[PDB]
Amino acid sequence: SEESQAFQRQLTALIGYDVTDVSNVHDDELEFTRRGLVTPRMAEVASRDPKLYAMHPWVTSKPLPEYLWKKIANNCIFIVIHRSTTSQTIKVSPDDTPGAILQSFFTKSEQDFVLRVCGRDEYLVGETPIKNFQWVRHCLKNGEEIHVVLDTPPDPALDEVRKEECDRKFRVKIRGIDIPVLLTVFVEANIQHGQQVLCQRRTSPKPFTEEVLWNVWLEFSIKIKDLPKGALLNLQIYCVQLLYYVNLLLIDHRFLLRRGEYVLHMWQISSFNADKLTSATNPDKENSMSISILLDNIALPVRAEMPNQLRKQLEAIIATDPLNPLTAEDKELLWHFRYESLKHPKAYPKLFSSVKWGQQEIVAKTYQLLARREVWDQSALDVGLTMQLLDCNFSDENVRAIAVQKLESLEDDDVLHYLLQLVQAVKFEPYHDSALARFLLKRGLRNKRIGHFLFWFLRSEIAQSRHYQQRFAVILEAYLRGCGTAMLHDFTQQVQVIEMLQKVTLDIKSLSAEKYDVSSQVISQLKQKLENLQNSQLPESFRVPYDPGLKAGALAIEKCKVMASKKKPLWLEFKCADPTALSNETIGIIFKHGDDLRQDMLILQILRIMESIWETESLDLCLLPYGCISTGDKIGMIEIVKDATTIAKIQQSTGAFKDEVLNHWLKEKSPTEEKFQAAVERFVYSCAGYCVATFVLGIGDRHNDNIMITETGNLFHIDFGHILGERVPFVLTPDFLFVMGTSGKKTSPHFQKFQDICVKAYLALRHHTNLLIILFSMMLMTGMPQTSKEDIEYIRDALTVGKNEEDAKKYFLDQIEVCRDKGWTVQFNWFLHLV
Ligand SMILES: C[C@H](NC(=O)c1c(N)nn2cccnc12)c1cc2cccc(C#Cc3cnn(C)c3)c2c(=O)n1-c1ccccc1
Repeated sequence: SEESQAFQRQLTALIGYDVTDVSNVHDDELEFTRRGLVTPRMAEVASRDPKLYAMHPWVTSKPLPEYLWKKIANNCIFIVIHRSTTSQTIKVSPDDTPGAILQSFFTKSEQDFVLRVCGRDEYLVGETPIKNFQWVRHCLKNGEEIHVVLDTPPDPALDEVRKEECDRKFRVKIRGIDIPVLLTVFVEANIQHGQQVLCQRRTSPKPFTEEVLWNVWLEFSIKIKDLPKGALLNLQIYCVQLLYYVNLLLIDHRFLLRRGEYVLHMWQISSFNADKLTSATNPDKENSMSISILLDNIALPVRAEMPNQLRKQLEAIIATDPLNPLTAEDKELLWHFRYESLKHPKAYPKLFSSVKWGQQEIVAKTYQLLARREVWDQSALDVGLTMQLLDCNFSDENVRAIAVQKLESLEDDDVLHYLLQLVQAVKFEPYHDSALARFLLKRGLRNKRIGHFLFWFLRSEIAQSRHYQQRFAVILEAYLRGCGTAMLHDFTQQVQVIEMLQKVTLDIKSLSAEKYDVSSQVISQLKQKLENLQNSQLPESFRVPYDPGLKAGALAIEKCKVMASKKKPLWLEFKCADPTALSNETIGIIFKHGDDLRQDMLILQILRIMESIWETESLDLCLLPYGCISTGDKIGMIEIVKDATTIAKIQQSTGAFKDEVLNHWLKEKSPTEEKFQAAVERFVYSCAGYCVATFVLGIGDRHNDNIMITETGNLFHIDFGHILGERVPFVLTPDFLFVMGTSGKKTSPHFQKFQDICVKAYLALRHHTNLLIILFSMMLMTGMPQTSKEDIEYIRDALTVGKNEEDAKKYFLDQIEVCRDKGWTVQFNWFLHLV
């Protein structure tokens, strides 16, 4: 069909990679996967409700927190409903549905009308009490009135989906290696299963020539039958240093033992990270190192009661943290008493890490154990635990599948919380098709909000990671074929605008080097390029990728500008295309090159999780995880927080610092004394929040230039990629303390409170130690370009694993005192080392 080839062309532009391309593939797993993902696509497409899908209501089954109960008048909530002009405030109890409140309204075609939010693509619809809608909870947190506009439901017609159309020892021959351009070298051959080396053979050393030929059989001690599925033949070249690596799945996607002539182009090194695991080969055929190999070698098809001191010992092991490495003794015990270990869900990661995966007999027994998982099946979903099983330590389908099963019960609100980290977790899958990928796919097709971010998270990786672009593309394509016509058009708009505004960000950066500030003619160039794009190619309105509720429209070219930090990022402002919008405040977007934003995304997604945790223990520390989306290599977009400045500028209104300046800025920006005291309170929460959060994540030691505050006193850290690219545990400088009214070594009402909020928040995180450890662990492995055990075991020390709550109270309070004793020392030292 000529239609499908235009559609397939249409798809490739949205993805930024061609899945039909067969240049860098030596098997058809990628094609097999595309075929495979039709069934679950079409199933989910078929079973999804037209109406609710179109309106995509954002709701939660969670309780309303205490702090939001206290913000309510008298079991009564004021909703303001709008026509084309006039409006009426309605009194409503939190437990009313959108239908019930609609019935109550018309008293003052009833089922032909829906309560849309004013200024947003956000509907308050469906059998959910008004309190359970996220937009309502946002309004209640902020203390803003809840404004809606009655109008027609969106047409499901628009979400139309296009109809689609041997006991033999294993051995490998190393032929040799080959590269055009450039010591002693050898080829190391590893058989791995969940970064666990089963056997290793090293080829004899030879001179480091462009073409090194061996023609040698590396014979292993593992039988062919004993190879487990998802076993990777890891080939690495050495010289005391590792230079190149490549992987080959010894067992393929059809359960067949891999055989035949292979020539694999290798990835160069820039110990462990996600990129090391990829079955993909280097696409750059001209520069890269190749290796030639040959494979010829066949499908893969009443208990006595525990002692006290053993159950003790077992329960000890299971209780410990995920980074706690298991002794051989621990694993033998876990395995021997596996049927008892199966009764404890929190043993599972450890228990499956105790399996000999190089023994068909043991693997088979392992599988008999998973058949009797009534305990797991009935266990309350533990997300942290479920993540552990999807990390790099487990490369077994069945094991990994029980984790994915447990995720099925996640509400859409919770999926979003974890979606980024769950996309990154695909890097740990051994095969392109996997229960995880299908889960992602299914949940995105079910809910347009999840679908939207999924698009951007996959695309983020497709556009830079050569190690994983092929896999993510196939998954993305799969989603795009099911999301519907209204979304397709949305994404096309979005991607065009993004690519447009990237060119400008890059082109403007070419015009002025890091060496000097903004030029007049460069500003003149800027405002012409925008004039040009607005008039020529900018669409009338596009959806904001970091906040898909909001639709941005026409540029405020007057209000646009460019900074001078040598990064030279843009600062764009747009009118909101929605005329029903309550305010005329712009939509502020910052476009920047030269900064890796994948890091920022992950840190922020963790912040959002830390807030969700705190909500469960009746706490809100006014964190501000702004919108941020990596769009390509070193390029992304950032949400501009309105009425916000940096702590640095406040101080400069060389390297001299005054403690009071911060306090005076708040007095200046608050009209009323009450609003000053409200903002001083917001500062104490937000400071404590960011103090705790950054301490746990090992990123507290920032420069003032990297910290900001809103005019309403909401402090919030920024530029997290910068840190991950004489010390203090976190920024709690003398100015921050002067707001609280304490100076030197003293104490006051707000400082005594600050400390109450810190510890409470800190100990709340410790209640989810295991979750944060795994998210943090995973962040390092999938977020950073280059990671080690020493790094990962920081969070262990920062969360003070295996301790009482009072030693932890002590620890953190000591950390406060360290900040005070140092004062300005560290802030000062940046200027000193700069200059
Ligand atoms: C660092 C600061 N960041 C934010 O404002 C901010 C926000 N609002 N949301 N957000 C979310 C994540 C990260 N950052 C943020 C910031 C960014 C920026 C980005 C692009 C261009 C310019 C500019 C400019 C300009 C124009 N003419 N002249 C003389 C300077 C700027 C800029 O001036 N500032 C800045 C503001 C106040 C004091 C010091 C610097």
